[PDB]
Amino acid sequence: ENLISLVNKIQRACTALGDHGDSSALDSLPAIAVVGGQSSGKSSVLESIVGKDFLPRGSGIVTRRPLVLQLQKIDDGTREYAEFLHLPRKKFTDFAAVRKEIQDETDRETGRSKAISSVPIHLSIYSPNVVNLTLIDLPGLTKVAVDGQSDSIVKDIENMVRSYIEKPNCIILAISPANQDLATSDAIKISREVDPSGDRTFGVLTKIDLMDKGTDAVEILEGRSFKLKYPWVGVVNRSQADINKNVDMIAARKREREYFSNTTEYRHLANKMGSEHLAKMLSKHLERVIKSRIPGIQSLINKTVLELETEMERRSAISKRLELYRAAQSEIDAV
Amino acid sequence: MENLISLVNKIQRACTALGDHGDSSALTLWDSLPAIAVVGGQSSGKSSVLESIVGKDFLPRGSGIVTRRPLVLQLQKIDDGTREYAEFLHLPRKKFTDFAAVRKEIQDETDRETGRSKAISSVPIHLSIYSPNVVNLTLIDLPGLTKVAVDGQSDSIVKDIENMVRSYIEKPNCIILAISPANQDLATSDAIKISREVDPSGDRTFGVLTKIDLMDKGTDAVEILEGRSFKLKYPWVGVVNRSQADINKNVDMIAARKREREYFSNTTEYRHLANKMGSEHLAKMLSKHLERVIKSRIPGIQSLINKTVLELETPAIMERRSAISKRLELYRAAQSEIDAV
Ligand SMILES: Nc1nc2c(ncn2[C@@H]2O[C@H](COP(=O)(O)OP(=O)(O)O)[C@@H](O)[C@H]2O)c(=O)[nH]1
Ligand SMILES: Nc1nc2c(ncn2[C@@H]2O[C@H](COP(=O)(O)OP(=O)(O)O)[C@@H](O)[C@H]2O)c(=O)[nH]1
Ligand code: ALF
Ligand code: ALF
Ligand SMILES: [Mg+2]
Ligand SMILES: [Mg+2]
Ligand code: NA
Ligand code: NA
Repeated sequence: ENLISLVNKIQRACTALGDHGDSSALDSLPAIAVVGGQSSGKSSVLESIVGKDFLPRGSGIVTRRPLVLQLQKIDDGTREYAEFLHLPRKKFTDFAAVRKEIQDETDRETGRSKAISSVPIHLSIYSPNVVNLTLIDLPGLTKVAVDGQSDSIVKDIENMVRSYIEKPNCIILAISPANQDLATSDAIKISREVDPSGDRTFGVLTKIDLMDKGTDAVEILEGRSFKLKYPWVGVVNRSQADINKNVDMIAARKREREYFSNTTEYRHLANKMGSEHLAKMLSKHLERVIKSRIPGIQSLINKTVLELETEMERRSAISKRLELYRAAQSEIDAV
Repeated sequence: MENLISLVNKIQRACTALGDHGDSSALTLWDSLPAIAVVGGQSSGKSSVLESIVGKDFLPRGSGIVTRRPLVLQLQKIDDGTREYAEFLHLPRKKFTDFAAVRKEIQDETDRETGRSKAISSVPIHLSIYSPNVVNLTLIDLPGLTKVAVDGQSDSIVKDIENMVRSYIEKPNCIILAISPANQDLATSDAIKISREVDPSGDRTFGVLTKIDLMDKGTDAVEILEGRSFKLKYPWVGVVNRSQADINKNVDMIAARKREREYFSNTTEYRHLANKMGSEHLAKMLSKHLERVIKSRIPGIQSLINKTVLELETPAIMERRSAISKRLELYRAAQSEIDAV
């Protein structure tokens, strides 16, 4: 946005701004939700896509509640800020303090005896560099249960995640790590469970820098091995050591490119992965979702003509219309 | 491992048997089987652990489905027939002396019968290894559990692997080596998952934590190993098997045993744990736990001592002396395994 906001104003803001309000039903953008095993790097991937560090990452079980994020477009007031449902009248401008608030509110309802809840935390990020969009961070799938956590926890997480991911209007980010065999991927498992067609599922390969010497991801990345409707995108997020070093997101971006480029087995694929390519890819995908709608250029044509003697009338109405097409035709090859 | 379980299994039989000819007994079997199975998710390193336990390289490994069929190995100590060889049930009167080639035969026989390269089969491949140096045990290599299904695979295969593994695992005469990779979160462990199922008390289960050398920087396994993160009935044992690059350059068991013993005692978080890590330690922990099993048949000295004062109390008659000389040299042995374990 980048690409996607240009498209959005081109109607929703500036040129569907035309005459509405006579039974026009009805621009909902589908959510994007991360799924994958416990500690596959979901929170790291989601941050990267939003472009700022604001989600607790690490251990261990760290995301223990669904975190429903709504990005919100703002009257280009250079006034960027975040705000929680559970804390009205409180605005943040330091995403580290948002990150910290996410951790406290999560503790509030659980404890370091490591239980998960299904009641979401709601958070909004206001920005003129974003478009209206819900994003969803989720606790990772486990197989066991331990520390002290409930005995039921295993499928409680399985339903929580299923509860979001079921909805057809949900883009699924299936996060699988490259240091386990794909056959063992909880994320590939679940994203078949709910979206057999694999139609709204993008696959993300994390921890490529963590592979056993003698192995490499080339076969998965290059769609050789397990094949998806969309090409696998590989990422290198930052390490646990990098988390205690408080390495920042701009450093991690560089690092990530000093891997896909400086690694031999990967170089010929570099211009096609990293979190940035993934967000582009995500961008290009939802670009198609609203364009699919633009065959409402027929309801532009609805009026226009069948106005031509509706009484002069308005060469003015048929001036908006000119200017509507102006826009709904000056957004041709965005995808 | 063998050593002190052969020099106590042998310090018997030459006791119970070659003495307690109190006829009409019952009956040296059952827990003179306890099979040992490796379980865990695909490629968590089951085969590597198993051969480390046996002591010879003879099982294929990788990276991708490699093990695709149960491999039941009942190993054999010989009449000091000091000549190492093995034989596959499926091709009899065939003796192998090349172990690198026994390995080749496990794959071929797997390929021949699975059809596809990623297909599995619950038809066990029966192997025996003859070497007068290692005692009488059954070992069972098994395909790693998986979650999805890749490539040229069935579908139910997820359930087919679970079922197959579960079948050698439900039976109580079975030791589980629950094999868990350290570079994943223990909460996501398939090994631990099924082990705790078929063995809730955790009584016949050993936790093996592999791939400790692959841990992401800024994490280590000390908490798991000191028994703080997931308590088991027996201390966790960490191993470092050969990596896929080692395999590709054919690094051998001696160099991998050297490697491992250098890892633990050289990396500073593990140094304090070193000599309770390593597959050689695992094998020791295993033999000892078998020792306890047998040693738990020796309130049998009581099914002796009966034959005693019930005869120390009793033209050809007093001949006795001998069945008492023998049932007192059984004390030479069954009283020379005393402080063992
Ligand atoms: N080295 C490396 N570490 C990673 C990568 N991705 C995630 N991690 C680490 O994985 C652990 C869990 O990451 P997190 O984003 O919280 O995963 P989540 O529980 O799925 O949300 C942390 O210790 C991260 O440092 C990666 O690509 N490379
Ligand atoms: N670096 C490292 N690699 C390992 C370790 N254990 C196993 N591997 C690798 O993991 C892959 C699977 O090993 P394998 O013995 O076949 O495990 P299995 O398939 O469960 O029987 C091979 O590439 C091994 O070299 C370890 O401790 N460290
Ligand atoms: F272990 Al997490 F989100 F904290 F998968
Ligand atoms: F990954 Al395997 F036997 F090849 F568990
Ligand atoms: Mg998380
Ligand atoms: Mg195996
Ligand atoms: Na985590
Ligand atoms: Na494997």
